[PDB]
Amino acid sequence: TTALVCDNGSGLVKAGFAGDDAPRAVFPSIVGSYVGDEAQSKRGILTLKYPIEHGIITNWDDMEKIWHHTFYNELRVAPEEHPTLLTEAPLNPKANREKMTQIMFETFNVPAMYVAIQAVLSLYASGRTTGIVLDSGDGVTHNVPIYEGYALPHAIMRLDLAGRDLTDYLMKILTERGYSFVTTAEREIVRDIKEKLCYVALDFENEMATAASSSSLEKSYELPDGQVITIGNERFRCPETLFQPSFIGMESAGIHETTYNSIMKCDIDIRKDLYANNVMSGGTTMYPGIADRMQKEITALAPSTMKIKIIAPPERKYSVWIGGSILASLSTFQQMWITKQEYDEAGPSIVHR
Amino acid sequence: SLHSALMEAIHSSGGREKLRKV
Ligand SMILES: Nc1ncnc2c1ncn2[C@@H]1O[C@H](COP(=O)(O)OP(=O)(O)OP(=O)(O)O)[C@@H](O)[C@H]1O
Ligand SMILES: [Ca+2]
Ligand SMILES: [Ca+2]
Repeated sequence: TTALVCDNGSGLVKAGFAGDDAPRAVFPSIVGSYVGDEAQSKRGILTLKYPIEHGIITNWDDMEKIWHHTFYNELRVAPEEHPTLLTEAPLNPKANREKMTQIMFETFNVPAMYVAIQAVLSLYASGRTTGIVLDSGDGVTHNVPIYEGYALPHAIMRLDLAGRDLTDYLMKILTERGYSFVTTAEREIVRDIKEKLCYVALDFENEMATAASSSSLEKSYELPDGQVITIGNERFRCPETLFQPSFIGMESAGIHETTYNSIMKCDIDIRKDLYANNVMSGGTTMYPGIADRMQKEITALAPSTMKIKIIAPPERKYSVWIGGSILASLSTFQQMWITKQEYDEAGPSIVHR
Repeated sequence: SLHSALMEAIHSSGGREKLRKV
């Protein structure tokens, strides 16, 4: 009777047991029918679908296959015996939350459940209840100002530019450099290069000048066939897209500006706390040097006297899940679960409290 | 209020340090 925590992302599913310091099951949010890694390997005879797009569940039959694979194949637990905490994207439509609740109680027969906003869990993971979260994963990036556990709806910013977009861009600039990555197998390799050799430059223009004059910024990545992939400015030009979305033809402002615009859409009286509590969350915030860059970009945009602070935990690839593990195992939260009796009697709309 | 109590728990929870290592 230990609570389960399932954090469903656009690209990855993070599942585990409330109380653990990390999720035991992490696998691709893909359905081929095959789910996860099995579908990724046997892709030739199968067509792969992502049931979650830009953090929103858009395919319920496939999403059901993913929860089934999570409970029985990966965690090998009986859903009927465990309160289950799920996560959702900010601004998730009401109809989505109800469908999520209906499937958990009618298809998996959970005894209790809860739906928490992903960014809010990240804030908790860092011991905070007020602050602004930069949550960037594989499909979507969000700026979420939070006041004592409540996400300020009018200040939430959504940006459809995340890890997958940076992977596509890396594939393109690598080809413009001489290498050629087209097949999907070559995409999984480029994704691995991105996560292993990429970083955010403090000064992009100067880094570009430094890369063109010397080879000190060059790193090598060897493929199994013996080919050595050496890259210079591609290391920082890829994640630079976060601050200059125009690199991939997007008119939106960088993540530093969406953070500022979000803070400016909040009451002037809460901006001070937000500036001092920038929590970075998601796999796309793992690039070395991103924290120092945000510190610099935000300082240039905020009042000169403003105290800026960027919090980038080393475990931010799973901050959402960690925050949920903490939440669901606290004693003060045990009376916040939606019970089966409430659902059995009032139905799926009971999720709106 | 439990909400104030919940906010208190998160601040005094200790974070990831109080979770079982896997
Ligand atoms: N060290 C790293 N450097 C850069 N990117 C990374 C690193 N580790 C993971 N990523 C990227 O993070 C992404 C997955 O992160 P995460 O699990 O937070 O996203 P998600 O929840 O699946 O998607 P979303 O939150 O956008 O719906 C992938 O694009 C992956 O390539
Ligand atoms: Ca996520
Ligand atoms: Ca005011």
